[PDB]
Amino acid sequence: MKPSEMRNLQATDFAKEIDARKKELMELRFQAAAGQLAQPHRVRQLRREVAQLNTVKAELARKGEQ
RNA sequence: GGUCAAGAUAGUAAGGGUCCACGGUGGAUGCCCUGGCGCUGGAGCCGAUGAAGGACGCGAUUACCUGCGAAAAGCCCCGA
Ligand SMILES: [Mg+2]
Ligand SMILES: [Mg+2]
Ligand SMILES: [Mg+2]
Repeated sequence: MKPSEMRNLQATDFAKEIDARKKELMELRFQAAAGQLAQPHRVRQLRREVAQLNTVKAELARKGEQ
């Protein structure tokens, strides 16, 4: 999900979570410019997930520092 | 009526002229507003927490614009 699946997980996972999200994003690219990339959405969605992840580790790391 | 004689005037337009009909060119005029212009009133500073203003980037296809900043036409929270 968007709220309930990120803040339950710890950041040492986030680093390599980011990492794998990237990796798939990259292979996706290679596909795209190789053709055909029949599911363009998946790209932007992975973007969305990434932005989520970082927003999360950020707000969190700074709210645990209270 | 044919010949000859004397004398007179017609029509053709290569082209042009005036008018008429019919288009072409051009974009005046009328209408319209998606843009202005002034007056009244309101509001009036930004920035070392990086300003105004940019450069390069972010798109399934992206040259211009717009939005954005490698979390990149967007990301989290609340409210309509
Ligand atoms: Mg002639
Ligand atoms: Mg631009
Ligand atoms: Mg909302």
